[PDB]
Amino acid sequence: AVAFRRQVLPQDALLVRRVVESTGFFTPEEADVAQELVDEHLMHGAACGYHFVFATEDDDMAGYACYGPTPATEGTYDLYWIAVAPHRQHSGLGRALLAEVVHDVRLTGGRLLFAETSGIRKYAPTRRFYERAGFSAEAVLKAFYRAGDDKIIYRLEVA
Amino acid sequence: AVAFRRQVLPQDALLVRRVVESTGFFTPEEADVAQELVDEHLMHACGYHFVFATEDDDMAGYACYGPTPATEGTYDLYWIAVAPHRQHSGLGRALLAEVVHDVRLTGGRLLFAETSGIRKYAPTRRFYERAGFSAEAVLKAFYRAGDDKIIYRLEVA
Repeated sequence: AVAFRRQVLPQDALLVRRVVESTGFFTPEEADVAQELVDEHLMHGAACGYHFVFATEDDDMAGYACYGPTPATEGTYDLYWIAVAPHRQHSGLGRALLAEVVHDVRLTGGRLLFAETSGIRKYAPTRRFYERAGFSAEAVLKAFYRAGDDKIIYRLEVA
Repeated sequence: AVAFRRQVLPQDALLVRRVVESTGFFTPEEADVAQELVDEHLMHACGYHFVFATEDDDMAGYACYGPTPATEGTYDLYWIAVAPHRQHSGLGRALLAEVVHDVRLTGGRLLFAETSGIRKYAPTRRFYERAGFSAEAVLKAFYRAGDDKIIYRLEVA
């Protein structure tokens, strides 16, 4: 039984870091960012503009999604990432976490949810995930991250 | 007698707001944001840089830009604003040239700029187009219903 929680607790910053570290898609610098967002929500609240949906089983965090409203826009949101622990990864939890983010974005009047990823081979699964969830590749910024590493911007119309 | 400066002084937060106010293009809250960025630089480092254009004791214009997080050599041009008495005199292009020079010197590769596709932003669009930027992406209805975001790309090296 997976439970979805939106309230950020003090235990979360480190639990998120461990989730992020278990996936292999986060360099230490990226895992630092992942944890910092949880801490800023603890040191401010909703004010930081970072929202979370944590998937838990017992006292363990199976995975989570991080998202927020896009600055200077009306009804546009960014999905920062969905991270699931390796042992809960072929469980449909990723799609469940995205469904919850979409529910939340719809409730606050959102029209769009954007996700950005890399165009390299390693990110092929992530792109499939987004495409299977109904996101459409709307923009490609060539060599955005580095030579040969393009940024692909995926769009999901929510309303 | 135009000079270029990059050290953020306490006095600049208000001068920048005034450059933004002088144009008559932005809301008082948009001017608030511009002033806030200058102030946030003074208190930090904060991820962005400035190039101020000045004629005598007055700020004629400025540019605000910074490195794109999580990229190697990608930069974002946040804002370039020139006062009405500096408009159409090439100060905007000159400020953009300074940003591009500073970005190239830090080993930068790309400079992106973003604007709206609404009627009011046509001059901004033309300015970037005239400067060598190419429209690489359009995210439809991005800022609000019917207001698309155009992402402009400038290869600097």
